[PDB]
This record gives sequence, C-alpha cells and structure tokens, in this order.
Amino acid sequence: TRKAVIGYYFIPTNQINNYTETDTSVVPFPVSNITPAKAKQLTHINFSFLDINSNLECAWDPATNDAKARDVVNRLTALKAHNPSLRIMFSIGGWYYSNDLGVSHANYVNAVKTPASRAKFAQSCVRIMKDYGFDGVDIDWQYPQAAEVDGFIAALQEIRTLLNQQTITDGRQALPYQLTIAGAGGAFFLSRYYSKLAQIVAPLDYINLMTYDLAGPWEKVTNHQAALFGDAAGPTFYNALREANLGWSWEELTRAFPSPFSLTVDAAVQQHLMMEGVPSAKIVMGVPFYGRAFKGVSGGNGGQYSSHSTPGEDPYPSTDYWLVGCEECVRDKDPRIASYRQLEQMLQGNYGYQRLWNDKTKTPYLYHAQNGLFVTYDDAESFKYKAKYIKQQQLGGVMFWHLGQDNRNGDLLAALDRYFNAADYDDSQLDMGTGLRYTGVGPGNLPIMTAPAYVPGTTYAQGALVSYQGYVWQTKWGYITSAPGSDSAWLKVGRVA
Amino acid sequence: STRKAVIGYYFIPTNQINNYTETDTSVVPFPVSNITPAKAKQLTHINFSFLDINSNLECAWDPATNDAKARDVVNRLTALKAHNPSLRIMFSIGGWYYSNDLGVSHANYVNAVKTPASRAKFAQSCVRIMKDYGFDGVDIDWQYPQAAEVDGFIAALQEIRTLLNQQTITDGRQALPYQLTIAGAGGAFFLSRYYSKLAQIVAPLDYINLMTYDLAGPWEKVTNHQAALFGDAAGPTFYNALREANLGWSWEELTRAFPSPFSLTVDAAVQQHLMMEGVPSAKIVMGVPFYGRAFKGVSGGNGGQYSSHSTPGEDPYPSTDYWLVGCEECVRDKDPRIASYRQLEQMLQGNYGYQRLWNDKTKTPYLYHAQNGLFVTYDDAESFKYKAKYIKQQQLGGVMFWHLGQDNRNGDLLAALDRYFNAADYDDSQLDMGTGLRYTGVGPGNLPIMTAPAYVPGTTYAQGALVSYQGYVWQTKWGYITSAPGSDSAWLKVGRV
Repeated sequence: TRKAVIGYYFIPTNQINNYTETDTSVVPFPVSNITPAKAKQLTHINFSFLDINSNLECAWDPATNDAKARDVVNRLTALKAHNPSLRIMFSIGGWYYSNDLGVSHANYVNAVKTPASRAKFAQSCVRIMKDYGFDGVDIDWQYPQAAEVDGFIAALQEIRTLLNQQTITDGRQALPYQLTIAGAGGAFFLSRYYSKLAQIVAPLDYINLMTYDLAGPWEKVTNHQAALFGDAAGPTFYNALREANLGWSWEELTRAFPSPFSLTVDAAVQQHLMMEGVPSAKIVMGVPFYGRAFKGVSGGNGGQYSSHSTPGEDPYPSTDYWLVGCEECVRDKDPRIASYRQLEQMLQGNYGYQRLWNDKTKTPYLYHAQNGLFVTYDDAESFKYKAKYIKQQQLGGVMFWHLGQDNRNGDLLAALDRYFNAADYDDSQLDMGTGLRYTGVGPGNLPIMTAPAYVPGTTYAQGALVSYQGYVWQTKWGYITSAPGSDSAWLKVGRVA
Repeated sequence: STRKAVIGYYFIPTNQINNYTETDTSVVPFPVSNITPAKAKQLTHINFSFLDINSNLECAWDPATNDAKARDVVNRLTALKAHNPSLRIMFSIGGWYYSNDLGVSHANYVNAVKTPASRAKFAQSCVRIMKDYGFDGVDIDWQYPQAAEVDGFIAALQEIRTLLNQQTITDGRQALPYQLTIAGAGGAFFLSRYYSKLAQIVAPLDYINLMTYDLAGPWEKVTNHQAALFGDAAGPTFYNALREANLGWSWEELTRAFPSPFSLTVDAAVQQHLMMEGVPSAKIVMGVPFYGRAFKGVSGGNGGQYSSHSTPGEDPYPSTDYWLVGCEECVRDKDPRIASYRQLEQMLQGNYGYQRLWNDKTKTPYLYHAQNGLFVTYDDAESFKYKAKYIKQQQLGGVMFWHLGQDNRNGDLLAALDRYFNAADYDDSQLDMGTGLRYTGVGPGNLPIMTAPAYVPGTTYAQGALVSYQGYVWQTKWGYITSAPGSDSAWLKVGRV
C-alpha cells in the first residue's frame, strides 16, 4: 500500500487577500510553484488554516476576502487533474488559533461540549468542505486536555459519520472523504490525551505526528529538533506519560515510560504503538522542512548540546538578525528559524557554515565556528533513514510542514517520494545505526511469553512466572498465595499464545 | 486526654476450654483468675480468641467446644468488669490458622461476604453470638481479604456497625457502646491487598489494631527485629508493596508515598495508614508482641542481627529438635522458634549463655547466644517506653498485644503500658526517640501545611512553581504550564492550605 505523503500548504490571511503569483515579496510561495510533478509526489495537501468561530462552527478568519480564498483553493484542487489519488484537505486549528492561550481556544473547548454543539460543529465542517471543494477534514487542536478529550472524541466520531454519508451521497467511493488530525510529537503535550489514544485514532484515516520542535531556544541545551534515534551525549527529559491518568501500577508505569529519556521521533512513534488499538498503518511521521538556530554556542561538539544565549520567547524580542546569510530571517523578523530553501542557499554561499552529521540521531546540523551558531535541520539524507523507519515500522507515511519551505525545485518532497516509490532507489543496505531506541513496554503491547498455568493452593517465590486468563504474570515478591489479576503481587508481563 | 486503649488478647485453645481449671497450669497454663483485679483495671479491652466462620457462613465456636465450659470461661472474663467499668470483653473471629489463604476455613470468609444476603446473615450471627455469650463487641481478624473481596468485606462491616448501633440503643449502652474492630496487617505486603480502600474499611470501626510484629521471622533469610519502632540502615530493607496497590495514582504520587526499598518497622505501618485520607490517627492502635522469635545457626559480628540462619520456616515446626536452650515452654509447645516474654525473662536470669543487647536505632532489645549461635528478637518494658511515647506523639488510639498469657506472673508488660499512659508520676518528656530511620512517604492524608499565591488563569508557569488552588498547594513537574491544577497533569499536589 502506497505510503501517504502529506504536505501542508500554509498561507496567511493577508497573503490570500493580496494573492499574486508574480511577486514573491507579497506571496513567497504561490500555488503555481506546485508543478504536475510535485502534485504527483503528494497524496495529500493540507490547506491551512481555517478556525472555529464564536458561533462554534468551522469558519474562515473573518478578515478573509472570500473570493480570493476560493481562488487559492481552486488552484490547489486543480492539481488533482495531475494525480487521481491526491486530496486537498483543509486544516482547522494550528498553534496560533488553538493553543491554550490562543485567540480561539474557547471556541474549540465549547464546540465539543454537547451532542448539539458537536452536531452543529460537525455539520459546519462538511458544509465548508463541500462549499470550497476540499476532499477531507484535518483537525489541528494543540491540544485538547482533561475533560475536553471525551468531547473531542465524540466530535471526531460525528464528523466521521457525516463524511461517510457524504461519500455515499456524492458517489465518491473511489476517493472517500477523509478525516485526520495533527497529534503531539513529544511526551509533554501527548500526556494530555495519551490515555484515550485508541478512541481518538479510531475515527481517523491518519494521525499525523508533529515529530519536530523537539529542541529549540526555549530549552537550555542546544539539540536536534527531530533526532530519529537518541544520542546518550545529548540532553534527556522527564517522561510525562508517567503522569497520564492510566490506572497502571508503579512497575507498569516504569516499564512503559523509562525516564529520563531521549526526546526523538522514534520515541513518539513507539509511545503511540505502546497503546492497544493504535494501528501502525494510521501513524504518520511528521518531518520539518525548516531548521532552528541558536547563538552563543560553544565549540567542541560542533555546537551540539551547548549552553546558548538565544531568546526563547515569541515574538522575537529584538531587531538584531544574527543568522549570517539568512535574508529570509530578516524579512520574517526572526533569526531563530529558517526554511530548508534558505539554509541550503546559505550552504552554497560561502558564509562560514560547516555541515556536520550525527550518526546516532541520523540528522545533520550546521556549525558556524566564527560566530558561535548552531542550526538543527533535516535534509534529503536524514529523510533516507526516516523513510526506511516508516517502511520497517509499517507506518502510514510521512507528513511535513511546510511546502513553501522546500527549495524551488522541490527536492525534499522529491526525495521522500523517491525513497518510497522509485524503482531506482535501494535502501536495503542502509544502516540504521546504534542510536538509542525507545524500549518501553506497555500492558497494551506485551510480547508473547510461555509459562506453566497458575495452580491455586500453590505458594510462589519471587520472580516466578505463570500463565493465567490470557497473560503470563510474574511475582514481585515471595510467599504469594493469591491468584494473578488485580492482586498487587502479580505483574502482567506477556501474552499467552 | 482521652484514655489510650489497652487491648490484650486472651487466647485459649479448645482442649483447654474443655478441661478448664484454675488450679493446675499443667492443663491450663493461663486461667482467667490470673487476670487479677489490678490487671483488669489496666486493660480497656480483652479480645477473647478465637471464634470462626463455619460452612453455614455464620460466626461460630469451634465444634469440639464444650459449650457449658466455654460459657463459664466467658462469664469469668465478663465478671472482671466488676473491677473496671470501662472494660469490654470482645470476641475475635478468625486468626491466621482459620482465615489465611491456605487456612481451613478460608472459603467461609470469602463466601460469607459475597452477597447482601450472605452479609446480612453473617452480620446477624455476629450480634447473636455477642448477645448470647455476653460479649461487648466484635473483632474480625481475617488475614486477609484480597482486592476482589474487599468491597464485600467493607459492606459486611457496615452491616455489623448498623446492627451494633441499633443494639446499643436497644440495650441502653450509650455509656459503653458495643464496638467493632479488626486486626489489620502491620506490614506492607499483606496491607497492599486492601490498602486502596483503607478509608472505607476504617469508617465503621472504633479501632483498627495493627499487627505491627512478626515483621521478621524464620521465613525470612536474614535475621531481624520483628517489631523495630524505627529503621536501622544496617538491617535488611524490603520492596514497598504499596506502590503496586490499586490506587490509580501517578508515578510521582506513588513514588513520593512509597519509597522502595524501605525498612519494615512499626513506624512505617502507622505512617502508611496516616498517608490515606479519611483514616483518623485516633482509630489506629499499635500492636506489640508479648513474645519473642528465635533463630539458630546465626553468625557473629552484629550480635546475631542481620545474619543468615538455619531455622525452619514451616508450620508445624518440622522437627523434634528443641534447641532454644533454657526454654521449657518451647518443649511444651514443641516449637523452639517462639518464646513468651515470661519464659525469656527466666532464661535471662538463668545461667544459659544469653546476652541481652539493645539496638538504639530500632529501640528494641535482642538476645544473642554466642556459644550456640542463637538470636532472639523480642520486646520488653524498655522498648515499650518508646512505643508508648510514639502512640502519644502521633495521637494514636492506643496499644494492642498478643497475648495475655505471655506476660510474666507479675504482669509487668501490661503494667508498663498502663504506667506510660496513665501514671501521674511517670515523665517521658526527656525520652530520646533516637536517630533510627523514619518512614518519610507523603500521601493525600498527611500533606504538610503550606502557603502559596493563588493560581491565576492565563498565567504560564515554570517548572517547580507553587500555587494554591481548591484549598491545596500544587507544584509543576515540568515547564511552560498553561492550564489549572486538577485539569492539567503537570501539577502535583504537595501541600494543604
């Protein structure tokens, strides 16, 4: 089955309102930059972002010129003429609109509250989808928590019911309307809804993991923002999933959530697979088409794992643009982030950067010795390892943020497509390295084990193993005269064949 | 100034009941007349033991019991009330022999609490037995109900409480109400069976009498004190079974409440009870042993403490070798592994080769026989000074002990307990409680009082920040916290306002 390749197309309201395909100082990335070749390389384009208004319905930002919005969407849906499998999805949410302190956060919480609100919200999503010509709905709430999760789940279920009926009504069985969400790619935010992952994923075609932004100026130590595997020399983090309302014992939590651990792409994927009922085929790995930069770093390890003097707040609080050669940073007023397009140009500009590679994390980084700069980013080489991981782990595919950040020729997208589909690419001998893998085991993903059946009336010593009611259990202490189950003395360690 | 409870077990095997006499210790070692008026005044409760739960699922005497003899023995005990208007003669149902998992009547306990009808019939039989023989309350000693049986056990106790309170009104006993108590586990391993529902178990009781002894024994590989008040870092430590109880707490919560490994001591048991919300200190009674446990084959260097040994742990004693030199009662009872304080005192004053030593951390005595390689852990009037001070400082309900027949002829241990609680001329203000290890877990029931600024919606908090909300003080487990305590898993309750 073809791997999904989901690329975000993000355009701010002011660019839609002044949309033009002949002035990059107004619209840096017009839809006309997406050629038939690029369209064939994508399976989904996530148009972003729509929002939820105070009337608790899906809607465009009110300042949007509707005619111009339709025109932009039309340019994207016209790409389907070049690829019969391509879907132009629309995404509702994003950090700015939906974060806890975001401008529309209350609308997300309130829309999912009751059967009536969820029905009204769900119907609005399908109305918008049909009115503008989209092929599916993507929800990007960053992120629901606590009492909001059950409502969020019911909302997704309702949208799924409505989309499925719309597929039949429209005779779209060959290209059914889809439903996806962008999910947390790190344990801190993931802990908010982790316990109910199976219910969240059930109504979805895919859950697109935001496996990037795992490092940044807001952290005290420089690090790779999207390491595939861990580097013991790099920083480690508290495993927040140990605090999710799971109802597991101390041993169970400890075995499932080693801590401290390496915040990596592999960690997020494995944390999702640890939960029962989350299929690998629905998990999509996200990758960044941009890098993050730090200043005031020390040499020694190429700027890796160093203290730094980079402002961590937003917006960038200063007027000094210190990322040498990054003119894009000047225009966007932030020297802490840059598109791959720009980073690649900086590499061809003889500006003093050295491209280095970490063979444990399988990601590149730039080090500017002279000025004390470190940049963590991804490229066609790190994507070889990530694509092989997607294949080996049987994931659904890849997602990326965002199309406008690829170089002009679209090389990163072309690479992803090549690694999944080209007859002339062979990664059978690609060595995945010895970087740290996430090895937690959840009572939801126990290995097959074999042990003698439990015998009532028997007294068991510490560490004894027995099979009982479908699982293999181990004693945590001695003189056990109780049967396996809720009784504190027994630990579920495997599944009986 | 509420009087501390002093609860002594009066245990009498059936054959002694059937051959009861107060003029021939060869047949009845400890007859009721040995409880002089002076001793009766020092007790608040005598727990007559043991009754059982029969196949009919009702409280009952041992079938081989001569009922007329039993009634006469009981009447002799209730006659003691003539010397102490506060004295209650309770009866205890259970004990290890009848109710342990592999015990002869275990099935009856599990079955008696299964349904509303089985419970009503069982509860009714307890009150009937109480009234018919003239007892003043019901003590249940099931060792011990398991997780699946706990809810039934709780409901049974609530039923008995309801019937007892009705009987108190019907009998005009407002001045000395009928009581309900249980003997509770004094070590974490057995306590973990019902720990999660401690509050519910304790609600219908006047007292929960902790069996804070037998914390060392031949079933353990390392010799140790069986009732250390506080811990000795040089002694063995144990796995904290409570972290595996069915609490539903988070990793941080479980970890801070249940350090592991830990020192199995009397203080640990008491503090573990106080950590639960709804368990009042006034209902907690500290058990103490009037007997010592002996080990053979110990080595030197620590006076016999913390040594490997060659003592059989099975019951009955699997040999005919009575190796506890000087212990005549051990031959009588065919078991050299247990000796009454009465017998130990005689062995000490004899010239048998024992040396009495004192561990100033655990605040308990022990005997070491250098010639034969023997170790004995026991309690005496000196260890009782520290335990009585602890009962007062911690505002516990009182003390319980097993058993009356093991005190010396002058009743010195019972007299000591009464002295430490009630003598106008005893002063323990200067008694040094030592530097032994205290149990430092913190749970919902013993959060320290603290102050912190009120939580403010919309504020972002760093790692370690403290706020007050809903009457508790909370601290963040990581950074960039954007929601409220009780809704965001990043907050840990660490104090009480």
